Formats: sequence, structure tokens, C-alpha cells
Amino acid sequence: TTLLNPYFGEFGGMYVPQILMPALNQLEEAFVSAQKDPEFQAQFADLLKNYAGRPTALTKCQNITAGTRTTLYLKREDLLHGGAHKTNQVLGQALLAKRMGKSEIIAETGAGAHGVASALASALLGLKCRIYMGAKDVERQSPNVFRMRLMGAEVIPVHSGSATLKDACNEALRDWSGSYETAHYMLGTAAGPHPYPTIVREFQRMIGEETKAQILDKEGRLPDAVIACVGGGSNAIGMFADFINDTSVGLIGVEPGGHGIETGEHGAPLKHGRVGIYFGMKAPMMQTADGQIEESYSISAGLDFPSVGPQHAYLNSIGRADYVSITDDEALEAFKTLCRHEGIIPALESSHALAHALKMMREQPEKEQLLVVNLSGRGDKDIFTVHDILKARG
Amino acid sequence: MERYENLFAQLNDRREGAFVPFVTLGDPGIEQSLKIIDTLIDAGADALELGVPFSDPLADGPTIQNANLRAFAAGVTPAQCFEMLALIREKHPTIPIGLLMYANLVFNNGIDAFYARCEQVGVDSVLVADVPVEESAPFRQAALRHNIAPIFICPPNADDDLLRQVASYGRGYTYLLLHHLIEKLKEYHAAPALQGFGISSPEQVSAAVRAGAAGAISGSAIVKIIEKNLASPKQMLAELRSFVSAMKAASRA
Ligand SMILES: C=C(/N=C/c1c(COP(=O)(O)O)cnc(C)c1O)C(=O)O
Ligand SMILES: c1ccc2[nH]cnc2c1
Ligand SMILES: c1ccc2[nH]cnc2c1
Ligand SMILES: c1ccc2[nH]cnc2c1
Ligand SMILES: [Cl-]
Ligand SMILES: [Cl-]
Ligand SMILES: [Cl-]
Ligand SMILES: [Cs+]
Ligand SMILES: [Cs+]
Repeated sequence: TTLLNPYFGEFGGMYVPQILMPALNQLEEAFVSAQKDPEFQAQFADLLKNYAGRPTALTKCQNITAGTRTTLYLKREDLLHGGAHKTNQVLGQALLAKRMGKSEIIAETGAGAHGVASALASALLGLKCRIYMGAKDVERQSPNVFRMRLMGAEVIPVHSGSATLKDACNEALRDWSGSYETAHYMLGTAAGPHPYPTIVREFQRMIGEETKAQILDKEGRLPDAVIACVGGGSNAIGMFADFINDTSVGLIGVEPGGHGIETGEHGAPLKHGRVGIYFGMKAPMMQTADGQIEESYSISAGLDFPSVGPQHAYLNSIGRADYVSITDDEALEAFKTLCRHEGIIPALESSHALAHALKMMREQPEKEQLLVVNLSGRGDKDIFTVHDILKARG
Repeated sequence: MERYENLFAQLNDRREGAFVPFVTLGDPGIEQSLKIIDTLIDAGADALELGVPFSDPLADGPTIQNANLRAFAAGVTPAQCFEMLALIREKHPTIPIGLLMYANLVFNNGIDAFYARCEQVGVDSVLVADVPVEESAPFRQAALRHNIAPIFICPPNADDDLLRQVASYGRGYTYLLLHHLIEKLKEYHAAPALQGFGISSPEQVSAAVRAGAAGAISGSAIVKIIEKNLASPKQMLAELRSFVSAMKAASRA
């Protein structure tokens, strides 16, 4: 029994061991309660405004579109405290943990942006925070690790399986089974068992709401399309949500193509995987013929995940949203182009979205189109990675 | 078939508890796994609970996580597991055989097809670790269509609606975990209860039966004896035989 629908068509659900069902039911009731509570909404707004710095800018990118009929705006989630959109929903979930009388936070991270966001929120709001991270991920993300520990978080490397984000995801659920009377599991994307895909969307929807107000102010109309990268689905659903009922507005999600879809080294399960049951949800998976979960790949750690949130699977199925892929090389070109022509260093995750917008423009340069790219994060974390590739190819 | 009903009827006649070991299929390899399992049965296992190796076993502690990696290191696949199960059933016609599955391995090739294969090789039950009663309908329907008992966990954080659901939906046995849980489950005509919460000593088996459980499930304790003795196959079998003999003796009284 649930208060809200756990499914988006055939996708989603609550595929957890029986012992975790009371934790999910408790979280759903606390969320439904909080969404009707003006004091909760006021505290959330206060943190978003005065701590995280919302609203974020909407930047018009004139140099990059010169000589085409594309007008391109960037939604500047890169300017949020912490340097990524992950901050928005961590603040809401940390307030839910406090509403439920919880004193402890568990979080997974791959790249380290959600782990940094969980540690900063926990420091601010007086919660004791532990962060599960691929030992492989810990060894590649010592910056973001050190930041989490500076902010008083415990970072637990994972030796289990491929020792990565899915195992980090695996580790976090493992822990919560026992601790849920005291600890809240701060899932970092719009995926996993109900009610997480719903909560994360509602705690990210200010991205699209602000974008709609800002583009009406600046252009006097809705965009032709909004474009976002898809790792698990949170920044994309945050941008998409307030436009779903505006049927003229295109919703484009960009999965990582890695070395190329044909290589099998990618992270594009929505268009190139097949439906399975894992991480608490029925959703598109990269999986073997035998049903073992495959390892994904992307140059961008934040997109390197072999599944996707169920609301994206649903929006795709009914044709409301379209999903495409962008390779490592395309993402790197978009990264370099934005740095050189707009003075903005984007996250390699966000560079996937930009690369697809640049393709839309360059393929059809006399097509009139008003596009918004969600710039989900800043790319300071990626300069060592980009340096290391540029040295290798020249 | 009716292998759990026949076993409990025979045990109830003997005023006897069930002792049911858990092992991972193909840990540490296909041939050694088959020898391990024949050793548990010879030593007095009343039933078996057999894990199929899965890439992301999110419901297993580290003892069983390591058991799956050992089986993948030997190339153990779901198809090889079904060949093993057919061989075990061919040797052992009456012992109830239960699988511990993850949902994706059941869903992968179609849920109906999975349960049809289970029935062909002579499996008696399936516990899907990540399918709670709330998601269980298509799994429990496909199980019952193929004469397979769907097994549910009754956790310690269970409430009365959950007890009524587990009692109605489950067959074969109820996987347990005040332990008046047992009396309510009996009131609701649930499948006989097996206690499975870290059963690692004879006294715990005796205590489960005294509580009104039909028996006890070990699992981890068995995999631990495998882990310890990797370098000595014949010491492994000796320690497994001694452990199961001791746990089964504890169930007679
Ligand atoms: C997996 C992580 N990062 C994801 C991420 C993503 C992809 O996650 P979503 O699909 O949930 O937005 C996009 N943009 C930025 C800047 C990101 O850091 C993480 O920080 O743990
Ligand atoms: C399915 C669909 C809608 C629902 N609203 C509340 N619980 C639900 C389950
Ligand atoms: C995909 C999967 C898990 C994640 N945790 C944080 N960002 C994510 C993206
Ligand atoms: C036996 C072994 C592993 C299990 N994981 C969940 N239930 C189990 C029973
Ligand atoms: Cl309005
Ligand atoms: Cl008895
Ligand atoms: Cl029954
Ligand atoms: Cs232009
Ligand atoms: Cs992905």
C-alpha cells in the first residue's frame, strides 16, 4: 500500500528486500506531509536562496551561435553552491531526514558531486554523514574525497564487485536496512525504489520553473527544446518537470555514448540497454544476455551508470521526451568550445548536453530554434582529466 | 510436487525440526559444489537453499558476496546452475530444493520461462530476495502455475497486514527474519516457519523448534566453512559433515 503511484507506466516500483519496505513507506509519508507544510517549504526556500544562491542565472550564449538561427541559453546550475545541481535536492532530503527525527545520513557518489553536496548539507544541518564510493572512484577522486572529509563526512571505499558507483549504490542500501530508525539514505539521482524518483524530481523542479520564468521574461515565449545530460536522471527531470504539460516544448535527454554505442563501452541503457530489475526499480539496464548487470563507460564519471530513472523510461515510451547519445570526443569538443567562446568551464557531464545542442545548431544552421541547455555543473573537477587527454593526442 | 508438505508431515511424525543449509551453486567450482551439496545431504540436511551467482547481490553480507565472486571466478552461469540442479534432483528425489534468486535473473528470460525451467529440473521453491510481497504478484502466479512454492521473508519489523499477506501468498515454508509471530502465522494458516536469523550453533536450532518453528536455516555458517578450507577440499568436507551432523542432531530434540 502507498500514498503515491510507485510506477511511471511499467517502470519504477519498490524492488527491495521486505525489511526496507517500512523505511520507504516512512519516507513517502514524510514527503507527502512536507509538500503540504508551508513551514517546510519556507525552510527549503530559505536554504536554496540564502545558502545555495538560487535563483541561478540563465545565460544567453551569443558567440557560440553566431551566423546560425539558433538562440542558446545555459541554465547556470554550475553557479550553485558546491558547483552542481546536486545541492538542490540534498537540501530537501536533509530537511526530510530532520522531519523524520533522523540524526544520520548515508550517500553514494561516483564523480563526488553528490557526496560533496551530502557532506556540505550534513555539516550545515547537524547530521552525521557517511559516503559510500567505489574504491576505484575514491582512488580517482581524491579532491572530492578530501572536501567530503574537510566537511566532517566519513568516506567509505567499496571493495565489493567492480568497486564502483553501482557497488557504491549496492553498499548504501546494504547499510540502510539496519540503520533506518536513525539514518536517512540520501540517494543522489531520480532513480532507485519509490519514492526516490518522485522526491528527487520535486526537489529539483525549481530548475525548470526558474528556466520557464526567465525565458518568458527574456524571449516572451517558451523554448523550442530543453536539453540535459542523463546519468541517473535528476538534473534532466528537474529541468523537464515544469515543461511536461507544455506540449510544444521538446524534452531532450543526452546519455553518454562513451567510445561509441557500437563498441559497447557507453552508458546509454535507455536507448541501447533492455529492461531489468536492479537498484530497487524496473528500468532499462545495460546487462549481459544472462541478466548480469553490465559495467557502463563514459569519460564523465557522473554519467557512468548502467541504468536510468524510471520517469525517463516512461517519458521516452509515450514519445513525450526524446533521448540521444553523445560520445566522449563530442563532449570534449563542446567543453573546449564553451571555455574558448563563452568563458565558462562546464562539467564533462553537462558538456554532453551542450554537444547535442551544438549538433542541433550545426546540422541545420538556418533552422530557427530557441534552445536551453541545463549546465548541470562546473568543470573545475575535470581539468586534470581534460589536460591528460590533450597531452595524449597532442 | 509436494516435497515440503511430505517432509514436514514426516518430521511432525518424528517430533523433529528441519535443518536446512544455504550454499552458493558453483562455490568454489561446479565439481566441488556438487561434492559439497552431496556431503550436506549425506550428513543429514532435510532441505537445501541454493544461491545462483548474481553480479550485484545487494541482500547478501560479505561471506556470501565472496561466495558469488568465487563462483564467477570459475565461470559459473545461470544455465550451468540449472544443469547442476537437474543433476542434484536426479541423485536426490525427495529432498526439498529451494533457490535464492535476485529479481533480474528471474525476469531476464521471462518470468514464466524461469519458473518453467525450475519445474523441469525439479526445484521446489524460489525466494526472490528483492521482490517484497507488494511487488510479488507476477512472480507468485508464475511460481504456482509451475508447481513452485513462492517463499516470503517475515522480517522482525513485520506488522499484522504483512503477516496476513505472507500467510496467504507464501507456500512451502515461511522464512522468519516477541516471537508470537509464530502463533499469528499459524492462526493465519501460513506455510510452516523456518527461522533463518544467523543460525550458527546447535542451541539456536533447538531454540527455533521450542519457539514453534518447523526448523531452522543456516546458510552463512556453511559458506564460512567453505571460505576457511579452500586450500583443503577433504578437510572442508569433514568440517561440513561434522557441522551438519551437529545441527541436525539438535533438531530431533
Ligand atoms: C553521479 C554523480 N554525478 C552526477 C552528475 C550528473 C548526472 O546525474 P543526474 O543524471 O542525476 O543529473 C550530471 N551533472 C553533474 C554535474 C553530475 O555531478 C555524483 O556526483 O555522484
Ligand atoms: C498505484 C497507483 C496510484 C496510487 N496512488 C496511491 N497509491 C497508488 C498505487
Ligand atoms: C546516477 C546514479 C547514481 C547517482 N548518484 C548521484 N548521481 C547519480 C547518477
Ligand atoms: C539465504 C541466503 C541469502 C539470502 N539473502 C536473502 N535471503 C537469503 C537466504
Ligand atoms: Cl505562473
Ligand atoms: Cl515437530
Ligand atoms: Cl499458505
Ligand atoms: Cs544566433
Ligand atoms: Cs546512464
